[PDB]
Amino acid sequence: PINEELSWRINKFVNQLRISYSTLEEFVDNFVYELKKGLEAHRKHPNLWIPHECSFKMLDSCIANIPTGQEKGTYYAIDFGGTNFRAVRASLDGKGKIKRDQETYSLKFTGSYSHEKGLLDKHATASQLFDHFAERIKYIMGEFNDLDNKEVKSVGFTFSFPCTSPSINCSILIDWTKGFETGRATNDPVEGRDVCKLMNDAFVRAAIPAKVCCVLNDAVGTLMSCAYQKGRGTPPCYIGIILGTGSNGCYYEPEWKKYKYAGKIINIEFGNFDKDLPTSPIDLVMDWYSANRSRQLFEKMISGAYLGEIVRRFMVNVLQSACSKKMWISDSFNSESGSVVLNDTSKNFEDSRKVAKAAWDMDFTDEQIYVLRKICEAVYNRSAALAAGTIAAIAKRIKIIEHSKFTCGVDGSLFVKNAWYCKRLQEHLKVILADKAENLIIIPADDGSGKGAAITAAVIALN
Ligand SMILES: OC[C@H]1O[C@H](O)[C@H](O)[C@@H](O)[C@@H]1O
Repeated sequence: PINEELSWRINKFVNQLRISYSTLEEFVDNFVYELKKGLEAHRKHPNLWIPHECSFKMLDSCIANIPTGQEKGTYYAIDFGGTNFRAVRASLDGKGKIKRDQETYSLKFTGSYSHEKGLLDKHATASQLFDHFAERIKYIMGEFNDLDNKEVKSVGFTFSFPCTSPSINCSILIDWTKGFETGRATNDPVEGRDVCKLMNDAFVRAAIPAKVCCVLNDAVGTLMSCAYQKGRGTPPCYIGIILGTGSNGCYYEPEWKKYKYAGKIINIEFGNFDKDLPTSPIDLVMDWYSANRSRQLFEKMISGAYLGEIVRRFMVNVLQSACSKKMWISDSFNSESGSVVLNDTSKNFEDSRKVAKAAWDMDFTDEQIYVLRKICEAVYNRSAALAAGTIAAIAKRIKIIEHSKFTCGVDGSLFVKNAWYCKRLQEHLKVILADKAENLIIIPADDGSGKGAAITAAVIALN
């Protein structure tokens, strides 16, 4: 039970974050419309993204051979998913089974102090990033005695960024997202260059006996892994969703041949959606402070690289002068801390006080811990609601041609590391799909980004 001047603030600011069922429907409609415009735009100029024609990049994956579940072998993969970089080793057993061995390192915290924060810096060169990839592949390879010999090892590469892929072995970086600016201020950029080559050169510098044989977006990797692990009689995987540091999805487009595609699976790049976004003033501020102003706008509303900060800025606006100096500090509250508050089962809300004291140095009153709950609910629900609409809209585009039972695989910290979020996304998704809700099967695909690169390396072997 709370002061009235506070509650008026609570009611006002949560209302900027509400999403009614009618508007969410318009979203699904606007999304589906934007999808066809992307397909038609791709038919006209398949090699070029003309953004005024469509916010979606609708990029060809060059994948036409879906996994059969029988792909066999052991392959290395490198999973470049964003702020963290993860190197993997995976063996395939010939049935839908995967053993996986993984080592997650960080790009922000390289161990240097130049370049402000990270290998993301405009002043970091391209060569450093790809060398660091080879450096960690070297270490994982030496550990397994696979490295020392002189016969070349093939490697799958998931590059979680919008790329133009003229082939499965060719991928040109279009635009950095998720806060990266690597090479933009140097003579050695990543943007506009073949990432397959840049990596193969990183192998060459370190004498590593490896070669990248495929480059794929992390969303498509999730789909590939699901298809491989697809049980007999279990419907096929036609959608891959990543809901994590960034937010994006791939899907199976039946008209792939018609609209001049080489693969069947399209990387939508829906993070860059810009039509009728239900923005709040904090959303304008977040975009303004970004390194990619006016791009990835939808992602800046719903992605996990951004939820904690949205909560914080809303938090400051509601409690007003009761906030500690650290409450005003940018990026004091990450999205993981929001997961704790939403998924708190302690009695005295003990766990929720800890994240508040840990981030802000405030022994939260019972009043203020109530506020942190509601502000976390209002923000996170907006992400889940729009995310469900996104899935449904993708489902509607497929079902327009192909209506049946099929499954959609979901990956990323926001979905597998947050029970509350996973509940809301599925709840909203059940509402939008209406009667057909039973037709879409949501299945978690943990580490689909990393497995899928390896499975793709296998399918190349199979031809
Ligand atoms: O990390 C998941 C998503 O985040 C960003 O939007 C990337 O541009 C996109 O390629 C990726 O699929």
